[PDB]
Amino acid sequence: LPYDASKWEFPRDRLKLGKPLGRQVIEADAFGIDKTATCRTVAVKMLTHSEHRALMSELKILIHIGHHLNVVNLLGACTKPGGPLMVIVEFCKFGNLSTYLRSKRNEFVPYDFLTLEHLICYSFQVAKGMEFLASRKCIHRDLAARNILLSEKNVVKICDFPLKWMAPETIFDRVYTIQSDVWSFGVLLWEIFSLGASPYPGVKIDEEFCRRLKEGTRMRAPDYTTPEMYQTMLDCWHGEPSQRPTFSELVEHLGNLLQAN
Ligand SMILES: CCS(=O)(=O)c1ccc(OC)c(Nc2ncc(-c3cccc(-c4ccccn4)c3)o2)c1
Repeated sequence: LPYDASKWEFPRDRLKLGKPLGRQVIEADAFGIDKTATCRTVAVKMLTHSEHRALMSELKILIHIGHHLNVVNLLGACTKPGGPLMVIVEFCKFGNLSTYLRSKRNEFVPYDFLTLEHLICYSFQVAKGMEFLASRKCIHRDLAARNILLSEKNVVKICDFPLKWMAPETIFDRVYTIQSDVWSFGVLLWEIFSLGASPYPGVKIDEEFCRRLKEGTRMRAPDYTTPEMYQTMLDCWHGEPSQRPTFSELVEHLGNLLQAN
């Protein structure tokens, strides 16, 4: 796929590497990455042919997908010979949503505390992010609170780059579709309104779990849910993928719940 260096290429000498974020992804300070005379903290993914290929692929897909507030956006890349391949994306200061919500378990009240407004807001933003990804004809496949990051001003962003999150048709037919992401989104909702719990608490994930799931067994309401939010989870977990809401419908609906809240 093409790479427009004019548009995306960023000088390696304007990146100052910092602390690692994981397995390599590092914090860095980038000067002028948005064309203003500012220093900004960014996240850098860096590096076999196989692996060079995988990272370039990721870069070209981020370019193909393009920009939305509720995804972790591409900012630039260092691809020119004479240094490591580096893919530069937005840095999300508060880390992943699951770990963050767990840390606020004692700092939550329904109405620096989290509130229902915050949880419904995060839910709404992820749905908008997914509506966007669907319109670019993407499928996420691993839509989970650990893959949502929290940035400043309560902006949440989907990482675009586990049987407990999988739709029944995905387990039983290896099917990943956008409607199977809607199922996962329901599990993500549960994660939000449990403030970062693991889904299916105490339940062993075996052939019996899968059986009960195909049969219609579902998680009970999590501790901090509204009844409207639990109903939405049940809707996302419809056994017939075509009877699940679409992401556009979830955006409209969560927007109404948010606006009403
Ligand atoms: C790396 C684990 S994390 O996603 O929870 C995380 C932890 C701390 C963070 O900041 C203090 C962030 N912030 C962040 N901004 C961007 C990214 C990012 C971008 C691409 C890949 C990864 C990554 C690296 C290793 C494992 C999972 N994701 C993170 O992480 C994320």
